[PDB]
Amino acid sequence: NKLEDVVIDRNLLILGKILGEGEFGSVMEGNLKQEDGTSLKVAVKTMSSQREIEEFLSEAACMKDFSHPNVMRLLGVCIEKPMVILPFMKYGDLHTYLLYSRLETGPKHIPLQTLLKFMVDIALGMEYLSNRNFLHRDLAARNCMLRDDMTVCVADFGLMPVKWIAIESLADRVYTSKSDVWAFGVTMWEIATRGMTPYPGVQNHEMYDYLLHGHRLKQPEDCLDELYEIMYSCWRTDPLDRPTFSVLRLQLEKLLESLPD
Ligand SMILES: N#Cc1cccc(-n2cc(-c3n[nH]c4cc(Cl)c(N[C@@H]5CCNC5)cc34)cn2)c1
Repeated sequence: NKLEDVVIDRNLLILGKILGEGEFGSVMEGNLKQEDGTSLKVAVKTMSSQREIEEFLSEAACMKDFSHPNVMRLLGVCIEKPMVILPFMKYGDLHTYLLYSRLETGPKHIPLQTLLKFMVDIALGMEYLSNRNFLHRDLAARNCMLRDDMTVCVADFGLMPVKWIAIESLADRVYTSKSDVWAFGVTMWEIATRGMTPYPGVQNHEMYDYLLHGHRLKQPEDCLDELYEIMYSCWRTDPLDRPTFSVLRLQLEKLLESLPD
């Protein structure tokens, strides 16, 4: 109905350079002019009936009413394939941030307190979205962004990463919150391994069988048994046995409490 406020005129937007090309869309830098007269740096992510366009912009309306420190906000949508206008993060994605942390010019040895704080951030975000019954469908360290206060916020939620998908989705083609829990365990594995590609030595087409024989992601070298238990709880065969994002968040929070400053 009156939810046309999600639509923003193209005249208020000024596109720039390509910061990254995918296959389902591209991400460009841009400036957004506002009612205040000031302009902000924004990322514009590009992308057949009038019933699916409505669903895209309505779901977009829900995302526009979301407001959580660890969840990205939806600034708007232009219609010139559609274009999704979100805030701009100078520090970039956590995956590249960790891989850079392993290099000398980048960050220093990121301690387990900072890694765990990242995981707690993503846990609070995904839990916030779970309480509102919103599904991410694409959760990875590449899709988690770092903010100006060095906090991680979830992104790319709404409407291959096979190694991030759960068995029930690989087989029954059903996607629930527990599949997002699986993706959260894989993301924790990434943050602990600081950017290692999941399931080394196993190609993308062998995933299901590999998981159908009970083989999950192995424990990293420096990882702790508590962290690997938290990850392993997410990769269980039956979603009912998997923990919820609230329980996971509290677990990681207490584990971070027990560590020296
Ligand atoms: N050179 C370079 C360089 C340097 C610093 C930062 C960036 N940079 C920022 C963004 C970005 N700002 N706000 C976003 C919102 C979403 Cl939703 C997404 N989604 C992505 C699609 C899949 N992976 C995430 C990205 C952004 C993307 N690049 C580039």
